[PDB]
Amino acid sequence: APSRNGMILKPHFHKDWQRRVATWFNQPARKIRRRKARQARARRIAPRPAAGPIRPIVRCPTVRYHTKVRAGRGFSLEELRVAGIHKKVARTIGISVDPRRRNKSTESLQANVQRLKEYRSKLVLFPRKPSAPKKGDSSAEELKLATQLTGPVMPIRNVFKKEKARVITEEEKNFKAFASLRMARANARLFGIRAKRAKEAAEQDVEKKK
Amino acid sequence: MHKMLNTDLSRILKSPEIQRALRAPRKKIHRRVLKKNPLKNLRIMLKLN
Amino acid sequence: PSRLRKTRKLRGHVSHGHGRIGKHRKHPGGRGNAGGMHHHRINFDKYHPGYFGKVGMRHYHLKRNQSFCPTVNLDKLWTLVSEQTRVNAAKNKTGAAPIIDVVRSGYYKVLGKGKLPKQPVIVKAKFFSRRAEEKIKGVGGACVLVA
Amino acid sequence: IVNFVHTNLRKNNRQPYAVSELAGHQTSAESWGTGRAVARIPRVRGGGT
RNA sequence: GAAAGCGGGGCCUCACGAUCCUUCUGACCUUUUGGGUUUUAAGCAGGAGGUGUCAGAAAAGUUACCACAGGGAUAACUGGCU
RNA sequence: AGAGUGGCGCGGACGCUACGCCGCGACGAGUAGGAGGGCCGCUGCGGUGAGCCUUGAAGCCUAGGGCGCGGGCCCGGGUGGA
RNA sequence: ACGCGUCCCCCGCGAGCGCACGGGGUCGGCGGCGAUGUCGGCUACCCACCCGACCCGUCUUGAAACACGGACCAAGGAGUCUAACACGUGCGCGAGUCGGGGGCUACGAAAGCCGCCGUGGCGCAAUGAAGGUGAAGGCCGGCGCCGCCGGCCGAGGUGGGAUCCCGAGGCCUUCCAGUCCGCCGAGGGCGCACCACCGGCCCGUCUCGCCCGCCGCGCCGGGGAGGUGGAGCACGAGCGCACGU
RNA sequence: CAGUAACGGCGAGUGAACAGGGAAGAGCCCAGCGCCGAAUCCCCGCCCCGCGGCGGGGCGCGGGAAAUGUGGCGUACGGAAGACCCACUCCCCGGCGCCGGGGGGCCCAAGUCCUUCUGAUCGAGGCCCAGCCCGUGGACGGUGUGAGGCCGGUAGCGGCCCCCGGCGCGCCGGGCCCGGGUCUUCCCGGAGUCGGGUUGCUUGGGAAUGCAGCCCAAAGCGGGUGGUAAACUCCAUCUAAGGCUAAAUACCGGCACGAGACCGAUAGUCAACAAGUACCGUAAGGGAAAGUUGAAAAGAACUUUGAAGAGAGAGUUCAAGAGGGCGUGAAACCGUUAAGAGGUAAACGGGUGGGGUCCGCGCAGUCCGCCCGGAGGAUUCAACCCGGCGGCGGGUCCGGCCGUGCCGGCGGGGCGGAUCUCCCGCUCCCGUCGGCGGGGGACCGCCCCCCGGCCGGCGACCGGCCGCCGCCGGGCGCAUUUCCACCGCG
Repeated sequence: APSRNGMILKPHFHKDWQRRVATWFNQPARKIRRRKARQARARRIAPRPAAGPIRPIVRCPTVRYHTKVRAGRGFSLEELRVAGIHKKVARTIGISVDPRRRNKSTESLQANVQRLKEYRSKLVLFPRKPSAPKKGDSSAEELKLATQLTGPVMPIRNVFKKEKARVITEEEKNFKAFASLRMARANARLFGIRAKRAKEAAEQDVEKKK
Repeated sequence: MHKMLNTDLSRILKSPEIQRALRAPRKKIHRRVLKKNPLKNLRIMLKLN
Repeated sequence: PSRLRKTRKLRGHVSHGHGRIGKHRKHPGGRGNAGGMHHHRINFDKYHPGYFGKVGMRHYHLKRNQSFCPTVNLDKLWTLVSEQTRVNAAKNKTGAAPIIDVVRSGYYKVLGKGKLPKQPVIVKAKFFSRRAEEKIKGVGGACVLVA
Repeated sequence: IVNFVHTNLRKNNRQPYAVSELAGHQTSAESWGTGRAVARIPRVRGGGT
């Protein structure tokens, strides 16, 4: 029975909720497991990074997040082949592999051919046996000095190029900001109506001649 | 960062500025009256008129 | 706490604050929003006009990122920089103007509210409302668009 | 700001406790009804103990 | 009506009807989900189809085989006032 | 209870937990129901009492003695046994 | 009505003792009775007499009722946790605020830490069913009217409004000037919050009229005067924590 | 993301996904087109090894499966053959010795020292000038109370002795003849299924989100999807009708464990105990009540009344006022002693009187100063020098230390800013103009440290030499001073 002024409101407790209640009393020594069996992981994989195979330069979609950059799933099959690393050799040296990814612009394709040389250079690669190395395998001084990495490998931070303070020319100031947004809206919507009547008016001149 | 700067109000009350801007005290008490009926009592009646 | 509440001052009194005559009994009006066009009418129609009925068109699979339009007024349009692009720009002779990009501080459309601090300014913005054009031009500044 | 905090802080290293939901409702019971001259509470169903 | 005027129903006090859905009337109108041309739906405003239990559920009986919660706020007796 | 320029005896109650003391007037029914204050009770947890107990703890009993309007609490005696 | 020095119609500090109907009571007044049988003791145990006094809970206009439950005693026995909401009150920070998921390293399942862990939430912007639109103005010059050129101040009144500010005149110890330091003050000034009234600006809609703007010259875009719909502007108070209803 | 977009006698009411940021992270195999003399598999008789996961090698004119299709290369990220380039010694299947966790058990400091209360001590008081002794052990339990040092443990990258792995590295023994870049020519995929019409269930999905039946039932520039039915259209994005795969998640049953601001025998599980037991129902099923002598049994020899239970005296214990359903032992209700009283059922409120009980420790009556008279004690008071300490300002002695105080410096720095650009990474161009980055160098703010020049503080913050006046000790001072105790209707 509502008294007086006071917001109307709909609860969903009409089912038998109590029989399905979830609690997190676990919450503290469920963390302290992950962190343990986390701590197991990389003692198993000694000088390989615990940061694992490296994630590509990838955007966020739609008009909201399309200003941003983030880590992805895997490197496309025209970024691996151009650089000089094969798809089944790339798995065997910390470089990500995904069979689906696309190349639609060359502004996010040149950014992922350079990404793989940075890496290929700064890697340290051990010999098959300790007592007999070969050709591409690195020397026994780096390998002395070489050691594990912590946190994402070459992590992608948020970037923007700066600009100076400029004296404005006499045709920037003579450019409308609102009336050029309204004459691009007008001609996008009405172009379907435009073209059929430039056709039907030019149709009648053809008929009355012949 | 402090609300009031000197908590010492034993000493702020007795520095040159505060004791040259307050009126004087009234330390006398005035206890209640017993109305001696002046139709009866003499000098009570010589006080009125 | 269970000590500072009303129910201690009532161990001793009979009706416990729900009545001699008409008692606390289970559900007197009907449970929840009942009586919407019957016996709880008045109330509904005197603090919630317009609960009962249809209006407008229905859009189905509504993706809200397409509808995404943040906002930045004039009065405080200088709020996207440091305190270094404005004091040295006021010092000039040849008459320079710093480039405030609004896409860099999570702002899409530029709105036309208050005054302006009057010194030259180039203004990138995805959407210019008609007062954000005429305030910045009368003082003296460009209006470059972005996508 | 020590006290307010010290109460609301000392709650979080506390363990849960609970009294069971089986118990009480772990009989088949049922009221005898009006008549017989007994209180109307539910009573237990059939026996000789 | 010459002109002052007077007229937005009966000289004045009664002769009437909501959410929803169904109809018609209005415009070089909004929408029809990736973009566009044509059928097609959806809306915005203004009228009509009606609730007469008329602030507005969609609804017939019988129980002397009977049942529960209650009432002396309610009848079948005595007593009381008349 | 104003401030300037010239014509023998080393002495005098109490106070003011300012969240306390003190000071002069008018009033004081209450059922449903509101609200404050409780140095009114009953069990647990952090602090504190250089707390207390086999030279007698808790509980009970008591024509023994005291305390506040009141809820309740302080001490004499006998039991009891941690 | 009772010294004297001058103004007149009209003929500025004397000396002590003392008594009291005087801002709530004190005798610088007295007498008996005191050891195993008497002193005191309101309080708590038994008796007696005068006045008063029907049994409790309860529904009910009305209960001592010929309305119902109560033979006696112990021990148990009934507004509660959690999910919303709102108004008030304490506290931190304040155009901001908050790590709650995730991370890093006996009491501790606690506790300190991330900032390029604030993604995110609520808040700083409305309004339309939508496409969409989206928050002051004045006052003097270059050509009595447009379209554009410069320079200055700026979030607008009137009425009531806690306090401040300016101060005609005065605030005594013999007189006659002269001040500093304070306080008292006729009437007269800037008007903080809270309102009452008048103008304006943004969205929606309605009636009347003329000029603007153009890489695409239109069934294209933009400006102007008066009514009217709103949960709008108009120099911001929110956010996290806790308590109560 | 949202109590949203969507449903809903558009009423009650219900209700997602994608983007964003995290935990976890791993990716692959056939049918089919066709190349390689089925190159492939199963079972049996015989020896060598050998295994309580029947696997290793040799030898069978030994049987069988199979062209109605076995194995090898190979499956949309395309695959293959051939030609011409670039390179070529590491990849698994078991034994023999060599290099340090997971389960069992057996062991590791210090008072029962000196008095003292008790029935008994684990209690009370001491143990010096190493503040009894050990403390990586002051968790917990037991022991005739209440223990770090009396008994078990507690602590520690502590000690030993047995059982079974796990990584690394030799010696024999088994396999395996294998890899990438340019050019030419071949060649590519799941059917009664996709799809519709209708009928019924389902969903937030609206001219139908998913599922099923019955009917109709495909295509190869082909087929699904693109949240409002359809025709006529360009784009955008996945390959459906065969198959396998660890983690991040869930766990009121089971096997062991560790805790608790919980409950304490009408509680807490139905169950602290011969409980899913006594007992009830033909059967499905229903299902309790019930903890406590004492430190130790020292559980009461002998006598005496009685036929027997019941008793009287002896006796053990600190106690039977703890006597085998035995800790303390409340009320209701009984029985007996003292008192009291008693014809309007009792009981209750106001007010007094009588009697009891105890209790006052009641029975010759209050202290506290100063003053005056009359009897005495004790080596004693003022003052002056001798040391130590505070309270203070020396209105104008000397330094040092702060600062929510500033003004310098051609002083020796640590991070901050949406302020400006010489050395070089990488990349389009022909040693070269231009362009985006990886650091250094100027400039402005915010502060740490060091030298000079003004202001304020020593009351959340000092040291020395002075001057004062205050105490406290030491000398001197020898009484008409200084106080002690007592006596007077002062």
